[PDB]
Amino acid sequence: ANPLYQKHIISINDLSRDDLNLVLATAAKLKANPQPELLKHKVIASCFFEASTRTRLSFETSMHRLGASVVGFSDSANTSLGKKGETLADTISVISTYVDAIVMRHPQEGAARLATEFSGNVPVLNAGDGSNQHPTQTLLDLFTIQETQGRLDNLHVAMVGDLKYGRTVHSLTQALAKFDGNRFYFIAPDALAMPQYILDMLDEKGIAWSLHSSIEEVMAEVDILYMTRVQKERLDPSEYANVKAQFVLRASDLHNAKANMKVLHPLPRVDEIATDVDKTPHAWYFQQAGNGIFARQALLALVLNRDLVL
Amino acid sequence: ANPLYQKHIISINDLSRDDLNLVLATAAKLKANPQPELLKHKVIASCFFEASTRTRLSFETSMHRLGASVVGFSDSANTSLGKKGETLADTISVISTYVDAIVMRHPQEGAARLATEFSGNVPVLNAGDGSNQHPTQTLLDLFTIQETQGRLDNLHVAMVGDLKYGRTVHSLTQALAKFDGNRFYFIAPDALAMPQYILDMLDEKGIAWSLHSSIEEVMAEVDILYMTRVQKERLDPSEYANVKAQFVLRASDLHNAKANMKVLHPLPRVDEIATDVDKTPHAWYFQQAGNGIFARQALLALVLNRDLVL
Amino acid sequence: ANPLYQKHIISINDLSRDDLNLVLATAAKLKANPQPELLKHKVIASCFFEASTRTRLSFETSMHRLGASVVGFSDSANTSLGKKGETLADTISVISTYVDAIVMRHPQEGAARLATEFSGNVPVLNAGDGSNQHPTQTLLDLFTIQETQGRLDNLHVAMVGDLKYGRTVHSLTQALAKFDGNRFYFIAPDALAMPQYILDMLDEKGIAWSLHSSIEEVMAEVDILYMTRVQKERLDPSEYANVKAQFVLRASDLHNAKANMKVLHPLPRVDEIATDVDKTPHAWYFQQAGNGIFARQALLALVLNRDLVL
Amino acid sequence: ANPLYQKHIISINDLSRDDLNLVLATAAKLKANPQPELLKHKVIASCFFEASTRTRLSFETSMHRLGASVVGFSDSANTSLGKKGETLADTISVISTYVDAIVMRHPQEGAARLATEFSGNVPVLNAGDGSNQHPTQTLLDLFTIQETQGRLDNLHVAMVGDLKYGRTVHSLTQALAKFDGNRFYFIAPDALAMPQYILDMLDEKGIAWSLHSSIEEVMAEVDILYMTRVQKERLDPSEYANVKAQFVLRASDLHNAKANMKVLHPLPRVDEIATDVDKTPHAWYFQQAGNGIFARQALLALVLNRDLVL
Amino acid sequence: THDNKLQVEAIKRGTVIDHIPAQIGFKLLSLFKLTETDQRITIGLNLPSGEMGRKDLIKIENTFLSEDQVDQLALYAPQATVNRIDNYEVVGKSRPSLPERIDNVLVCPNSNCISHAEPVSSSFAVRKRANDIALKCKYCEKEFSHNVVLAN
Amino acid sequence: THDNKLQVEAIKRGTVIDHIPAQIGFKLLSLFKLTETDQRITIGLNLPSGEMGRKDLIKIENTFLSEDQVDQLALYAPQATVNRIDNYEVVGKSRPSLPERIDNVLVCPNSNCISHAEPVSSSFAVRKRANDIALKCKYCEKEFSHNVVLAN
Ligand SMILES: Nc1ccn([C@@H]2O[C@H](COP(=O)(O)OP(=O)(O)OP(=O)(O)O)[C@@H](O)[C@H]2O)c(=O)n1
Ligand SMILES: Nc1ccn([C@@H]2O[C@H](COP(=O)(O)OP(=O)(O)OP(=O)(O)O)[C@@H](O)[C@H]2O)c(=O)n1
Ligand SMILES: O=C(CP(=O)(O)O)Nc1cccc(NC(=O)CP(=O)(O)O)c1
Ligand SMILES: O=C(CP(=O)(O)O)Nc1cccc(NC(=O)CP(=O)(O)O)c1
Ligand SMILES: O=C(CP(=O)(O)O)Nc1cccc(NC(=O)CP(=O)(O)O)c1
Ligand SMILES: O=C(CP(=O)(O)O)Nc1cccc(NC(=O)CP(=O)(O)O)c1
Ligand SMILES: [Zn+2]
Ligand SMILES: [Zn+2]
Repeated sequence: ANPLYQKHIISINDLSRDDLNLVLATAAKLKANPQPELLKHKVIASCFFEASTRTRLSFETSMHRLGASVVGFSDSANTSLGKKGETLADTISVISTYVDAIVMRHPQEGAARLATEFSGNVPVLNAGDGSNQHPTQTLLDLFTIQETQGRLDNLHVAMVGDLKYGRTVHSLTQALAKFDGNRFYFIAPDALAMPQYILDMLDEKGIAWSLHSSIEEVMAEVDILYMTRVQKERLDPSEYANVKAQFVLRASDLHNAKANMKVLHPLPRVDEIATDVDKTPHAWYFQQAGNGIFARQALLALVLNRDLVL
Repeated sequence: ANPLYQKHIISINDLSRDDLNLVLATAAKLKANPQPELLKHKVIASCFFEASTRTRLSFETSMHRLGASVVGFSDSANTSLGKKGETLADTISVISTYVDAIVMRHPQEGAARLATEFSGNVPVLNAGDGSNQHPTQTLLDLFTIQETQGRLDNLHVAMVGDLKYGRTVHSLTQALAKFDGNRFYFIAPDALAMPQYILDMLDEKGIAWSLHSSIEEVMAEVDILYMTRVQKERLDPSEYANVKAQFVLRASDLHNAKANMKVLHPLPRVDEIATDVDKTPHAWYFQQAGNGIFARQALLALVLNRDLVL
Repeated sequence: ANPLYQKHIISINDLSRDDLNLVLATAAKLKANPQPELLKHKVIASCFFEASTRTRLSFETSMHRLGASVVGFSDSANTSLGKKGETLADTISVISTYVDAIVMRHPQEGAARLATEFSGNVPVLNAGDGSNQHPTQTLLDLFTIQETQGRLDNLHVAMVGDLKYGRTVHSLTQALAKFDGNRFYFIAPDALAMPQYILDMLDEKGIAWSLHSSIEEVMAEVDILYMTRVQKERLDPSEYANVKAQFVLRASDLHNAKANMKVLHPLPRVDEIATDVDKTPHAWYFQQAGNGIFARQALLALVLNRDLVL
Repeated sequence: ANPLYQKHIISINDLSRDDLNLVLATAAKLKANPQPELLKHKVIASCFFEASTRTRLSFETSMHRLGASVVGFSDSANTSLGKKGETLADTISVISTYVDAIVMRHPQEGAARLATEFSGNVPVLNAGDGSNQHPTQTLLDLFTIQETQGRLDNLHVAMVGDLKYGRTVHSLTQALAKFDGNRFYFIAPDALAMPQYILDMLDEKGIAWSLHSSIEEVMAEVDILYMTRVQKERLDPSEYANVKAQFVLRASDLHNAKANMKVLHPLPRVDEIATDVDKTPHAWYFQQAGNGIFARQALLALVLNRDLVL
Repeated sequence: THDNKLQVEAIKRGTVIDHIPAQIGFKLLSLFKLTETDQRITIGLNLPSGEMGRKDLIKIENTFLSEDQVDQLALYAPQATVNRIDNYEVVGKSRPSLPERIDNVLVCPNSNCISHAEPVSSSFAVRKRANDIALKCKYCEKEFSHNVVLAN
Repeated sequence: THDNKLQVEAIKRGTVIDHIPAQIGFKLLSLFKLTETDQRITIGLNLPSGEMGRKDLIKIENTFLSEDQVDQLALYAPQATVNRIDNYEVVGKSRPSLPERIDNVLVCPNSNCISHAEPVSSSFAVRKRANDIALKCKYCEKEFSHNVVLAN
């Protein structure tokens, strides 16, 4: 069996550099050579206790691209699993008697790991648990970076937006800090600055990082410009208006950008990336989203197929 | 490749007489000789930004009758695709990196054509866009007419109901005006009369049409009696009560009807067609609805299978 | 005891020309000579089964200007004083044992008429019953007209907008037809034309009326231009777009208006009257609303006091 | 005629030190010598476009304590007196023709300022406009401070909690900066620090202020400890957990408090002040709320009466 | 002509949109972004005209307008004359002819049209009727009078 | 404008806004609705200049600007020269002093400001700072850098 066969995928802190490389390697193969029957006869539960159309459709499409059948639910208005008030423990206990793997998104931090303790032989893949983890997004981000940059080591990486609350950037930062020589640029209004614990983690691992207030301060030397959505309720409307330009990108801001530079954004953009950026060779967010399919296939493949044929 | 391979199906005005005949021909073949594996390994998105159980189940069933896998959503409470406020453009941009064809219903006129400009190589089939188009309904109506009447030319066609707002009747009228010698009877309260632009279109194409206030005025000579649902909010309750008999059909109204005459209604009926009509050989609305499957299969078949084996 | 003492105020059809004048004559008196303790000790119910902020605040203010106390509810209700099924009859039988008069607004036609059959000795004032009557809105309209024109006879009256569904334009026309020599001009698209039954009543009384397509056609002859809101929630967005742009009033349209001409609107005006009209001397919709307080005070005082020495 | 006669009460910035004293001096008079018929015959509108139970009941009680009638609405509204689009301007143009003064609370900044531009001769009292002003909450605060300390000069004032978003702490600071020799202590985590613009205004006026991490640091010197509620609906649950536990007041923290020290809180207090504080002599938040009636009565009487003989 | 009482000068090459109705020169400058160039431009508004009283006139220097581009002015300035000036010589008195299609500058009167808060360019199919031009939206597929489309 | 021979001529009575930065002329015509008149206007866009290299020039006959209407051009063309003119002589000449209040043209960057959906015109209190102008909205009472207010 491969390293990830029958394992739970809860956090990016539980995955090693080899594990990631393994997922991307597999992703590449599946992207290149499709295995439409690989998980034929498997039934996967798509459990969205928290609605999320783009992640659920991405995941479910990955499921069908491998041949597996799907059962599930979205936005559980009330409980879900014989609606009422039963525990998440009981819900997973039951659903794990029906399926071969559970993919779940939940509004409470910890939900995916708790499910792990009740699922038995059934693996659970965390599609998002409150402001904690979102491993499949990081895997797709990592895949996109490595494919367009040729590597995950010695990269100049800029992260713009709500560095404070966005779980994706925390997650991506830690994953990249498992690789050697990456250089970080954190552009955010101080009210949404990258947490002190992410900076410590990088200090210890001896990683270079700097704070900037504008994209143009470092535009000329970044390989990946990773933008995030700044939650608008986080801020006061006037406050949000006064810092808004700090984290918005236009086509003209890309004048001195490196040819190799790609712009990623987990979506939705709309308030951060202007549409005139879409037509430039740097825009790579929709391509990035497409790569969630290969990363998600790789993951289900690895976890559910003992002997992976590639 | 067939004429409709990889094409978008947005409006009935983009389809030619040959195109329609092609769909019905294909529909007939599929109805006669099922191809359960024809779209095996294809993943289709069933995107109902506007909920519609009967059209979505009809479409999705058509999808599975061909062997394709399905992903999708209904009644998008908020946005849909990482719920928030992103554009429909962005939503389609992403979903088109996941699927082989997008079937969508939307409350805004134009939605299906806009999606066309962002879907790339992915075809989109319009399952309904506000009060504009509904091509798959017309195709099923056309199929039902041709199968029970043996032809689409030289027919006596009656349209009753809300001729003003119902997109189905406008659409069906135009499709039939692509065929020679059809005769129309428009029975509607003047407050819901068939638009002046549909009458002009018919004047130019030199087509015979007349206005009637009662079904019995022409019952004796119609081949197809196409009933529509009169929206009740459109009218004042008392107003609706005073015109209500104009557009309701009972078994007794069929005394002098031609043997060949069939009654169609896109559904739901309930306020227009009495249940004593169901047991007569003229009732054909449930059969008509069944034909949405063959028409929808034909369509997905043609659009997604370059070399159609029949 | 005055002619209106202890009488219900349900319909404009039940009020004579003399009744109308009495009300307007008392409203002018109270406007000039306030009697803040006239209804001191009286408790009135403000029952808005159908939420209605402007009307309710107007009515309640009138109540207080005469010194009465108020109890009531505005609901947008969930069977208020019903509990899944209590009849309007029983809720009035209860409330009429509490208060001295009932002011009510309801979504169903006839509601106020039904209440008078269960309120015993308590007068019922109709604040609107579905698409039927709104007698007090017509009294304040007539008062505004009499006060600015000095008469309700021999006027040139143009009514613009949605004449088909507007219950206030129907009552105003009926009320004005109780006086002599008035001439009406109706400006509406065909879909919202003033109903034939209204036209039949005028023809039948020797009252001249005409249909015109724009305000410019009547402007020079009009004394009162009554704008009504388009029940847009009834039309297709496209449809409401074409008609809207036509029957909108701009200040420049008033270039040739007579010096006594007044623009009235039961409100809300939103798309019908441009804000630059507000500054012209013809703008009189806010003044009309303010007159609802004197029209309503008059009505209350006449119904609750045998004789008023004003 | 008093300086505040017929003036709008929109912003603390518009009120002078003398205006402040006048209001507090009248509030002390009315508190001691009630004038229950002073506003007899006046009708006031209680317009809470934004629901606000405590404030509205406080204001409405003040209205009745002076003998005025009240009409209004508290909504949590669905465009109250708008109908999908009527402007706040028009709803004020209507209401100002009904009442003698308008008391309003609204979710958007500037709303009350806009109203004064459409209410003609009717005074507008702002009961809160988004994150901008809440002048009457500051008047009652200042009254509570003056009454318990005997002055608004030379005070030691600590403000604890969410200083960044609290509009009441911003107004209280501004108001107190109109007096001499006050010293401020700000206790807040960094994410909720008192804004730089407030600190700039104080620096610019020679007013000393300091930042401290706990209440124990200032306790012995504080005359007024003003607690504010944490806008927790803004922070991550974890984040709100860490900060909460710090800036919570327990009775034991008051061991070294001065005899005149008073604990104030605009309320609701829930997680900020432990119930064992309520029994101490320093607990004065309920008393402060009760003082909102005298602050608000004063304000109403001054605006509606040329001269008060109290 | 009216170009030499006081000199608004005559240009060498470029175009000279002449005979623009009063209060339309500015619209053209806006709707079609004519000032977003570095070329020397000279405009005259409310200049006198013998056949209409007043008129407007735009002079974009050494910049020419295609056959279609000139037809794009027809909805705003129909009885207007464009001039394909070549070295001081008026060489080509073109004229706005109604186009089949009108892109980008119009707005779909239909509030429910998908086109409104989306990153697409408006597009209308043009046609004369009773002679008032019916404009048909590419997206909406609804048809309105040029006076409803143009109102806003 | 420092140049002669091939340009736009002088007028008798009216105002002439000179030394307008390139690409700011059209913006001034829009923002302040200057073409919204019957009087005769003449505009020169991207005119060669001795001092500024290039600039825009606006001439409005029979129209005059108060010193305050002049100051409103301060946030756009601060180095501009407004010329008062009667009987072909420059009767008066003034330059934009930044005003203490700016109405109608700016918009409260605050999306929750009441000014937006409402029939009111914007209004900001102006006050200078070391590196910018601070704009305070009459309604929201929020203050923003002129760089935020002016930007899109
Ligand atoms: N080198 C040139 C030549 C002509 N024009 C302008 O082209 C327009 C038309 O000139 P022309 O057709 O030669 O004579 P008109 O009498 O103006 O034509 P019409 O009667 O149609 O107005 C005028 O504004 C003229 O100033 C120009 O600006 N530069
Ligand atoms: N009757 C007039 C007089 C002058 N002007 C224009 O208005 C400005 C007047 O400039 P002038 O009085 O000659 O002084 P300058 O040499 O231009 O120096 P400055 O621009 O600093 O005033 C120039 O653009 C001139 O062409 C005009 O349009 N009509
Ligand atoms: O593309 C996605 C997944 P989806 O929107 O659920 O389909 N992004 C995503 C999903 C879930 C959580 C987050 N959290 C973030 O902090 C990223 P962002 O703020 O840019 O959406 C981001
Ligand atoms: O059978 C259908 C499709 P469904 O109800 O969505 O499954 N009819 C349908 C669907 C969508 C729009 C319309 N529009 C019409 O005008 C037909 P009708 O008024 O009879 O429902 C009609
Ligand atoms: O939404 C309102 C205010 P409400 O009466 O307080 O509910 N409508 C209202 C108020 C007062 C009078 C009228 N008159 C009308 O004719 C209503 P419409 O013109 O919408 O049929 C309508
Ligand atoms: O929920 C309430 C009661 P409401 O005013 O009646 O809506 N809040 C309230 C009431 C009275 C005063 C204040 N003062 C504040 O500063 C509100 P916050 O501290 O939440 O910003 C806040
Ligand atoms: Zn459209
Ligand atoms: Zn503002």
